Amino acid sequence: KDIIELTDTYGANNYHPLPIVISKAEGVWVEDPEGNRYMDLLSAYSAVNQGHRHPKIINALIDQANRVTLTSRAFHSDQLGPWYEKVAKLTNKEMVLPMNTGAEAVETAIKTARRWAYDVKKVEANRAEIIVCEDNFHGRTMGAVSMSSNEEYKRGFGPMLPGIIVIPYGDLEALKAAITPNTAAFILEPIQGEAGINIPPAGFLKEALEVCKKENVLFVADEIQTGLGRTGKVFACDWDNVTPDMYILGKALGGGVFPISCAAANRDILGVFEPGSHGSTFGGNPLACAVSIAALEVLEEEKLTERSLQLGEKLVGQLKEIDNPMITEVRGKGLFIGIELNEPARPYCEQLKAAGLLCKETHENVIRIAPPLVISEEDLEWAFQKIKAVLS
Amino acid sequence: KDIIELTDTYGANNYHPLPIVISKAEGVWVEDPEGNRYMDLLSAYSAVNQGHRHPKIINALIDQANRVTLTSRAFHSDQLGPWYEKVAKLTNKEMVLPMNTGAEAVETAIKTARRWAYDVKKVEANRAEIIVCEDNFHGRTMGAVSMSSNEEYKRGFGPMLPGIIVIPYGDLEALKAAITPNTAAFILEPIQGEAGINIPPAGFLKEALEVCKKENVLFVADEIQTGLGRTGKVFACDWDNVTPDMYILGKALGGGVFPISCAAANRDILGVFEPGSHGSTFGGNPLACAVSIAALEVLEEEKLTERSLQLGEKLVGQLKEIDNPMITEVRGKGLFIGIELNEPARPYCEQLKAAGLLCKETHENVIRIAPPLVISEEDLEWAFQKIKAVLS
Repeated sequence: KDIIELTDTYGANNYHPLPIVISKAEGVWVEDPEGNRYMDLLSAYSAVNQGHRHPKIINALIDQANRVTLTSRAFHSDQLGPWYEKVAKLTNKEMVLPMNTGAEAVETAIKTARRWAYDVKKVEANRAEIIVCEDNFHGRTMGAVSMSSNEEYKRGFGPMLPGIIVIPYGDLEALKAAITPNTAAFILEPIQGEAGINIPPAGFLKEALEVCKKENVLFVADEIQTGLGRTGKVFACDWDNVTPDMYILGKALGGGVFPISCAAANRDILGVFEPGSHGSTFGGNPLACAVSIAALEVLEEEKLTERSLQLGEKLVGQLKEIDNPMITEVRGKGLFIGIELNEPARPYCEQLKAAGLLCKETHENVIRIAPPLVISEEDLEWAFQKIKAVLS
Repeated sequence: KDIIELTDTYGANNYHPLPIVISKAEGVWVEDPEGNRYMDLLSAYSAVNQGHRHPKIINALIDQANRVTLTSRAFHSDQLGPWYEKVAKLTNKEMVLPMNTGAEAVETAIKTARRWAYDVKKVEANRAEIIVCEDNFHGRTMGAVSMSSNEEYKRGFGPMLPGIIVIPYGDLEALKAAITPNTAAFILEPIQGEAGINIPPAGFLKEALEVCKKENVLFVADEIQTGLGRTGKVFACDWDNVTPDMYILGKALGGGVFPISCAAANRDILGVFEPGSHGSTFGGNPLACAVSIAALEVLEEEKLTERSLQLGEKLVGQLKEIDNPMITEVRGKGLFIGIELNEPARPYCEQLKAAGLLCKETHENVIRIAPPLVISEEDLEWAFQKIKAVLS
């Protein structure tokens, strides 16, 4: 409408979003000022796994906002405790450290990994190393961005943060070689998101962990995108039956209603933080907690993890039928799916918009398919057919 | 009410909070499970300038929570535009770049300064420098933490981000000496919060700004805590009639209801960012925007800036009547006040809790006094009497 001109007037150009304006949203559907409905196949990059404005989650926001929304970390809220306990049980880890955004939580992992390496592993001072994977995405803060293997995210941002090593994704021998006695941690996505939903070979996560165990290196899993039922299991590590040394959670942790993230690990790792060493102003505020608790209850109570598992499977099977040379591969776990093409994907993304489906290309060749895990069978079937009309 | 037993079990040790639990907050008053009411003289570290749960801000939370809360930055929202505009008009700057937390907005500033130093100033590649001040608090993320002059926030956190230089605070000469042709920016708090509410000499900011203009160095003011009426003026720079090359805002920008922050500068500075170079999932979401817009409307409509200026001057005057050699100085602007002692301040903070006032000392010997800007004259008078009983 005129919202775009107004945005272009005072708006920093760090983004170049589609000319579409969303003014309403519920479940998997979104609406513009004119009233055109679209189905969300992006799930806000997996933040709205419970659908847009889930009533139980919205009512949580509304209820906590009637009590208190911000107690400085100087004092206790009456929601942080319960939230800790719910996340601690879900991750089967001893302590939980709340932050606001994914990057913050990743940054927290950087700090946690390093001090552990020094205080506990007794690695040479200032000599700690962190293995990361190529084509990863962990955030935009200086610590996180220093990890990217995309020089566009790193161009002219001054001296980057030292002590980072990058290896090919899904490569066990690369990992083995990169490890030195100064290696603090190995941080990777169970499934690389922005990299094109590329799934590592089967059991790799179980093999990667065993390597890190032997070398006394922390195995840190970034599940901000893949965690919480997205991939058909509570965590994407569950596919290889792996319990990582530290979970990093975010996005869907707050149902897309409130930004809340966290690092979860046992007291031998997190315990390295003494009072005053780390934190933030909003991290673990009662509004985020109450909303997160509700978002996690929706997950289990409505069995969205299993709902994702089964429907995701069905759709991948339905998609693998579409006969065309253009389609290099259909891959995915649960409702975390990607379609790779030997052509660019943007044109077909435009064709899908015109039909009422919203999704965004990552890596050009691949089309994202990540609807809310609450999506009905009918709506999923209606979606499959629109995709078939365009890709056939 | 033993919520703490629950927090200790699964909680990380980066915070050692007072044993008190807040289950309800409204205006300047907070309340524990038992029913005991306290006055918040901390304002959640200056985030609830508008008081706890201001009805018009909670009202904006609900209205927007019935439309849409998270649209990926892959699409427009109908709240971002109007918010940009309201912040551009307030800062009198050409473009705005939204984030979620202060640390994020600072990290954004870091990336901006460097890219501008390379792209515009044409400094030598990967040799860009940034000047900061001793005892600064700019955040917890790796970039912000790298700026700290406190070794406890930096202990065992691996190789720190290079390209950061530290000078004394309020030292015009130090600044002059520290600037080289590779210096990108100079980032400072118009008043250092955590360092003990220490104000720089009068006109120091105006002089520093000039030193910066003549050296083509960005004058970046971190107003995350001092900004938005806290110090009796819309911005703390306004005391020296200074317009910085860039503002960094946060905390109260969202009225303590939703974490939102931003970097404000003209296009010759933020124009540096082309699409895809920066961003964040929740940064600039419609929910934070709707809430921030209400937060700013409350500030001006209720004239909290002036209400802070007048009550702040009155209180400082009153506190200076208290005769005790213990008191080294009483200093402040608006309601951003600190009382320095020659003894440790913690004991007197405890006495105050028992008197119904909540604050936390900083720099050991400084008692923070910073109640919400909505505090009524009566309640401020009552507060003074309690403080007088403790410090006399």
